Amino acid sequence: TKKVHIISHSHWDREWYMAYEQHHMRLINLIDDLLEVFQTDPDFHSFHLDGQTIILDDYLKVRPEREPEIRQAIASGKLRIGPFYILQDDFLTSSESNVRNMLIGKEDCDRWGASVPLGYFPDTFGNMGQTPQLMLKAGLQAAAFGRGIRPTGFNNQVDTSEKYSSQFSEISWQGPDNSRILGLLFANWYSNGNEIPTTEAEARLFWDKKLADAERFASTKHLLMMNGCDHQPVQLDVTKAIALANQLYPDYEFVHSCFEDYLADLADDLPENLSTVQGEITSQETDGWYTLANTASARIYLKQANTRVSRQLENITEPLAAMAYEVTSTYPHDQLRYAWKTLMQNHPHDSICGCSVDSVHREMMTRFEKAYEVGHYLAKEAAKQIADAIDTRDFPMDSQPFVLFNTSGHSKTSVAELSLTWKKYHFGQRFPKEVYQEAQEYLARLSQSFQIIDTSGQVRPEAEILGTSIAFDYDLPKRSFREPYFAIKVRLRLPITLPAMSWKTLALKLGVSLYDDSNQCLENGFLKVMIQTDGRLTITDKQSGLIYQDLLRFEDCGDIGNEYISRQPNHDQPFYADQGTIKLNIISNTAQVAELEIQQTFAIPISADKLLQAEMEAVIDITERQARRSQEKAELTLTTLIRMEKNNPRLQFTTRFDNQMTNHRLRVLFPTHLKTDHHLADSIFETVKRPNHPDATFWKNPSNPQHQECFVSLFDGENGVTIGNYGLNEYEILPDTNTIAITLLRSVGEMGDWGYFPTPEAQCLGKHSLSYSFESITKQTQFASYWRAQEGQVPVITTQTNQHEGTLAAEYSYLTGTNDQVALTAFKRRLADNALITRSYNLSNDKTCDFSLSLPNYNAKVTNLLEKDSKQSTPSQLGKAEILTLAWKKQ
Amino acid sequence: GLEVLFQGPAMATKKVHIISHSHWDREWYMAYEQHHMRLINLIDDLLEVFQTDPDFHSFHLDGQTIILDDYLKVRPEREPEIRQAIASGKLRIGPFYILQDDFLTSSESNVRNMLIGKEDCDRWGASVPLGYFPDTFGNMGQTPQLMLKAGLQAAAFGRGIRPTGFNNQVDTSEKYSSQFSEISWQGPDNSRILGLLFANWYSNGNEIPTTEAEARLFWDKKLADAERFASTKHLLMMNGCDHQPVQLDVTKAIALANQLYPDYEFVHSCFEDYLADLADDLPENLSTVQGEITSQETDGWYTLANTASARIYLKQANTRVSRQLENITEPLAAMAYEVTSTYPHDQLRYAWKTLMQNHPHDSICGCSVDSVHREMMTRFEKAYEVGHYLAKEAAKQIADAIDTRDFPMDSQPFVLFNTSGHSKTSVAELSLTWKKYHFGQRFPKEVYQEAQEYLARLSQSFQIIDTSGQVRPEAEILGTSIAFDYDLPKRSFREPYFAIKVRLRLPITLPAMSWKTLALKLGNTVSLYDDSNQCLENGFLKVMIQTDGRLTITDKQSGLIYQDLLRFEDCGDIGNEYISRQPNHDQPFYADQGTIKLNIISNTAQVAELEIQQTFAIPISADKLLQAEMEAVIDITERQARRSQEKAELTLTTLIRMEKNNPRLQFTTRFDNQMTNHRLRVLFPTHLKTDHHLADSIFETVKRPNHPDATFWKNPSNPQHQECFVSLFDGENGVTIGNYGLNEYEILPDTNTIAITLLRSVGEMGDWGYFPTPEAQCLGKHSLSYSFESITKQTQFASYWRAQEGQVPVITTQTNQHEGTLAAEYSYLTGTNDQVALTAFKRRLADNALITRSYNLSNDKTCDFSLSLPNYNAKVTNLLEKDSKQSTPSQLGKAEILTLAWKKQ
Ligand SMILES: [Zn+2]
Ligand SMILES: [Zn+2]
Repeated sequence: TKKVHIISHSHWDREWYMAYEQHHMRLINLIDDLLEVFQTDPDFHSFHLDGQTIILDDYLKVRPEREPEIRQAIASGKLRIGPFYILQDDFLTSSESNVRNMLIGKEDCDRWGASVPLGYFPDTFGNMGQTPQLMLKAGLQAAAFGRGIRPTGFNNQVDTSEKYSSQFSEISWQGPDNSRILGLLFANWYSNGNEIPTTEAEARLFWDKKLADAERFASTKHLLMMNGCDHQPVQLDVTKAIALANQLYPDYEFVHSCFEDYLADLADDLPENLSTVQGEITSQETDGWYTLANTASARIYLKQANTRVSRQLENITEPLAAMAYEVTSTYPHDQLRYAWKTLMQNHPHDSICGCSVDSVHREMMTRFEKAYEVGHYLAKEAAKQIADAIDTRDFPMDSQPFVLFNTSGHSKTSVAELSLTWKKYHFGQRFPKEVYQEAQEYLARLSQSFQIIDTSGQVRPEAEILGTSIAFDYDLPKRSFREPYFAIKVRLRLPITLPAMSWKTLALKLGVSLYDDSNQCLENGFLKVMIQTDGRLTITDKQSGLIYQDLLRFEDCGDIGNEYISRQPNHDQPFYADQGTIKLNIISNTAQVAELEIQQTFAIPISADKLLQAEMEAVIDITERQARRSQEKAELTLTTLIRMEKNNPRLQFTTRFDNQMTNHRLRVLFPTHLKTDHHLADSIFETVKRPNHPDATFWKNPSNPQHQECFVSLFDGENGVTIGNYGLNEYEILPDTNTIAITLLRSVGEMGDWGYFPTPEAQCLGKHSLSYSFESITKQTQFASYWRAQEGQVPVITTQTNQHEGTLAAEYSYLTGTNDQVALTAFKRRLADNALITRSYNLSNDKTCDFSLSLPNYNAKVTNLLEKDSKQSTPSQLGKAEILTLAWKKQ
Repeated sequence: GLEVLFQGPAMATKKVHIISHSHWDREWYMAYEQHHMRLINLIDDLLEVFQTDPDFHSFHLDGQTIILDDYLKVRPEREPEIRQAIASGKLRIGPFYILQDDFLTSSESNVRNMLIGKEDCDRWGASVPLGYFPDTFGNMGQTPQLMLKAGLQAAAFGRGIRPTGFNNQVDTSEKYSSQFSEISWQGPDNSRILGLLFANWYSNGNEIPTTEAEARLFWDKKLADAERFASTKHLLMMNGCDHQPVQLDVTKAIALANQLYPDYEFVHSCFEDYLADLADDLPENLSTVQGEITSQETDGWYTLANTASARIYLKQANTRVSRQLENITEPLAAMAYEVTSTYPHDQLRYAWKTLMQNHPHDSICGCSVDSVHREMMTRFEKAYEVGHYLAKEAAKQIADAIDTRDFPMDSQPFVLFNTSGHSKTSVAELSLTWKKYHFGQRFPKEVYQEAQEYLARLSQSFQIIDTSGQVRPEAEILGTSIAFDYDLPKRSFREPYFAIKVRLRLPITLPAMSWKTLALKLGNTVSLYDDSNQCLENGFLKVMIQTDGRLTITDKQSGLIYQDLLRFEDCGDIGNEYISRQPNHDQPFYADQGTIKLNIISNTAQVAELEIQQTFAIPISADKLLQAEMEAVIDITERQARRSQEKAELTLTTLIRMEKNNPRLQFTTRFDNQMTNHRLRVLFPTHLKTDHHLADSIFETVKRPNHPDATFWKNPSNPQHQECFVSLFDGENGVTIGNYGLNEYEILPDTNTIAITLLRSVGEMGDWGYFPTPEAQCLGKHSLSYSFESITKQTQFASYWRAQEGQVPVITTQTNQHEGTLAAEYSYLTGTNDQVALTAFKRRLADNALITRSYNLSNDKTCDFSLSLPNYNAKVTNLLEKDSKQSTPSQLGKAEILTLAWKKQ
């Protein structure tokens, strides 16, 4: 005797094959229909709103007058909401974003008065390894998902060579930290109970199939029927359907249910023989063609923009505002929430994955700009608040003080690129022309040289003055009208080391190079970098002695696929930039920094052939496509700026070009020839270990694209390579040579999936600039290479202030006790009480480590990810893959 | 004390009304969010001062209710506090939603601003009885009528009137001079309102000192400045400025002022109180200003009229969304209500609020930074999508209720709608779905093959029939194809299919606000263009394409001949987003002097499409000096920059479309702009003998001189604003040029040439600093649409509504064979008049009455008003849709705007 739980739902992709507003208007219809059916049908139990609270906001933005009816429907349990804000892509949103989704989701649920105790990942294109820890520490003990695993027959014997097979639709999901949750697999998809018939003959055919399908995998008598699908209207006659089903099947108890009741029933009946699945679930034991992993390189410009806003909020704005609270006794919670919600409107999977129509991705760019602007405003305000409260009296009156901040979790060594204001010539009531000329005359008369001093008056000899100029600028005072002026600007380079979460005040006053042109060699204490005749690099590690030849190869291939899936044409042969025309240009060359440009011009097919258009129009599966690249070629010019800094082991690259070719992919390759069968990728709160070969038992796709956050690394036990990136979230390991391949551009012409949706802007025509890095590592520098790749995305922050008394010291470290193996991801304050919150995680899944983090004259208390206090004592060590959130209060 | 037993004369006092405010441009020299965060600071400071200073009376929130929404979007928890501040009168709000540019927003948009503003004010429970135009770059001539019929009797404005003292003889030739800062503003319909001029700007009372020495200097100047122009003892001191923070110590400043000046009563005041005091003390008669205020009597350099051609792509987008909402979505939904008993009020409000977020003057004027205008494009898309969804739904609701049983089962019915206020004759360009091959559980490829085989085996021809089964022989089948498509049912899952699509043109005439049902089925002479002659000819016009690509057009009715029409002129522009400046000694480049080629696109008896293509070399940019002049904030009039020596080829392609029974010749000019700091115009030399011209303006065809005022004007150019058209008419014959979002024109008076601006490319914002705006160069592809019609006395007014309604295509939708309550052919209104424009056809929120709005296309003559909706009775309402007690007129007064509510009989 089975219990058949019918859960009515709609999987509501916020924006996808139509612009947001087209989906939005149909969402109004859905909720209108729900509110009406709650009135006309007393037996309609509930409706699951797809796990995302944003739906409620979207509805009320159009029908604000319906707020009381919405609140009532939630209060009665007829609308089952959240527990998330949006339904993300796990891998393409930042580690912090994965938590903020839950923080905002919970805030919304608390406001409405109800939640659903189920992490909801119905459609997610691969599931992060840390889902179990992320759920447990967000007050959730279960997650439901539809992708990444294929249920083996609940029928078959043990064997168990298949790591990602499951007997049942219920699993014990274990993460790298040993956290365990219930994994509820939609084994028959989230549409298995869609459109239940209300007439006998049709109902019989439907239920005989559906019951058998669910029983094939159920570990209990509780069968889950998901009554909904993508943008599915509510089934208005579902009560009639359920009543019929009960009449037709005396041995089955059909009930209109909800996820909370379903989990309750499961809890009572779950057996002890659930399959365990360990870590990330990314379709490892499939044919590899439909992982949709190539969303990582769809519209890379979106991922770059996301990275910029994420770093702004997490690593600049929040840390500065957290510290500024000392001065102001306030922290901008409302403005930050507004910025975070704006950013996360770009985090629904179809949005960030770049797998929607053109209109959707144009709208996303605007959202990125808005969230950035808010974060940028708040960061500048916080930095000023601190600087204006620093005791800057040690600097002479004929100097211009400025404060430099490292807002990251470890020591930051860099050559900071600065533009400081030396003098302001205000417009007043004069003609701007007169004021401009006065500034010109000051510079014409200037005979002294600009210098950088510390509080002791000591000159920093390593600073390099690059030039002076006049530039219009303005100030916006808090208590008076705008103030326009011409500024005398001083452009300079400043080598500096700043400890974690620290500031240093300096001031501007009046008072053998790295590159060898005869050798075409960039050299510092760490690396010797030989630019080859073909533009590729030979890099020698000066500590280990290891030599890497033919690094930095640019590779252009055909792509006849879509926004989800890359497909190289049959017989595709790459075009290599190094086989074209090579030119070298020195941009700068001092003892502190060298910048070299390597330029290649090579001919590539301008497009795909005409067959592609026919194959897309006919909705031909990507694996069957016969289209090739065009015969006609055009010259593509790549320019890569290589930046070496004196005391920096990390070599920085920026590759720029104007893309005027369609249906192709550009990658940069780093062949390592390292002896190892695995690699390490920056994933959501974990450095996840992955095989270099996909599983040859199941895998058919000639490629194995994988997701990364800030870096990917190969390491043989003593030596290795770490490649960092900025918003370049797709990599591949080429196992024959252990080459790291980073995707810089992927251009396609259609969305893909269920139909033909032309997306010409997915071709990514126009200018691009991609940044990435190389570091050669040893056992001793491995973990530092990982936080450098993460924290290297965040520049030294500067702000100017005058000479004044102050309550703050001119240099200060807000925290101490850094560990190479311990990443810092959050430094913020708590909404409830303004307590300082930190979040750290173990960069290893294999080893515990010391946890030394300390904020001077604060005590730490352990919280969960939602920043609610736990009973756990503060550890002195981190477990494998542990994510530790701490609230800090004055001693 | 001693004055009581030895009394002297009772002395008069002045009353100094200090109104604290902030003029809050929503977005401008920074992105919206940068201004938005500072707005949070302003309101935060305000709420704090209300709690700490009992003497702080009120703050004027810049006449725009959007500010409240913007604040609460960030601090939704402050709603109770905001409500209490409004209820107590400490925050003075609206009466508008936003502060628009008048001329660059649609006629209806100018009303919707007031409708939404009033709605917001009603929700909050307070308003301010003052139309608010503090900074508007030109004030529309209908402001007095628009205010009165939205229940407002006063408007405040800052630009375009020169107040003279009470010490000098008024000069009667100065139409835009005033004696005082208070005027009677009289509109073309004879409506009068109180005009409140910011004679000393809206910043005259900014940052009032709180220390005696400085306060003396301040007030000695400010009092004299205000008294100079005040008609009463009541002096207006505006305590604020652009993005000005609240003056937290204004109470102290007012207290000090009261101590220092015994003869002056300083009070922390508000506009409502100021207007009440004026009602008591205003003289019975004030200087009259008649009509539009556009800075006619100035040097013409700082009118900011060239905002009309800044980022023309914005104006085109705005026109598209405005037509979508006003003339497609609203009319369809209004009619669909008869079938469904529901109308999408909430969704329409959302669409309108979204669109009007692009209507603040700095937004729509194109005079902000690059980030702002990128954000605006997203808002236009959003508003359009909402309107487009609702129109499609409404058309389907109507079609599904039509009795389509007269059509045979082997045919595909479709309904054609004219959603405009007059008869619509056009050649509809259609793509109909003949058959659908659903995916089901098959591989799409197999379904695709089945559709292909169907088309391959097709032996019959497609035809269009009516309800009597009669074939329409004028219809032209252009082709058939297979296209992926999908349906989104109300009650089930998406339905993908391959559709057999039939592409065709259908000449059709549809009465005003009407539909007609036809069907597609299968069944069994002299072209308009003569290539030997290079001549397009119908019954109205003979159009000879000259060897140089300009046109010679002969009006076949009147015999008049116009040579050398359609000249494309490229000039330099070394100005900014506000002001166009041609360099010293600039010589135009003409496309007709380049390489000319001609291409026949289509040519039948019903339609001919010709492309004239010119390639001509123009300077790629301004010279190197312009950058230095921008960087040093050199005034545009003093700039010495010229165009670059280096040139590149610019290719223009203009598609000319002539239709058989259409007097209006349609033009679409396209090109890829890759040159900076230039202006492209199209010229129509008329040589018509007339000293005035007529432009489509806000609910009026405004009359303007062809020469600017030489007593004052120094600018060599005289750019003017237009909505849908501009016209020259000599009393018997004329020319009407229509446009689609090309809102800047100029009349060149020596030849009476109508010049339409197609592109203006500049590299900085302008105004108070150097704000580089590379995207204001408008690089990339452009497509501009406009029209020519030759008119007589008998066709003048029809040429005007054709230019307006010709922006709106015939609407179509398909439906199957079914019973229905609606007739297959129906006219929803009758009693059209060439002289009466229809601008609104919508429903009212309160009771779903059908609202119509019409206006008189003449400022000079009355006309009959015949509008009738069968099955309905009308009563007169104001612009805000509030019933009046006025009887329905049978005539329209000069420039009258008439709003009616219709209810079933
Ligand atoms: Zn989805
Ligand atoms: Zn303004």
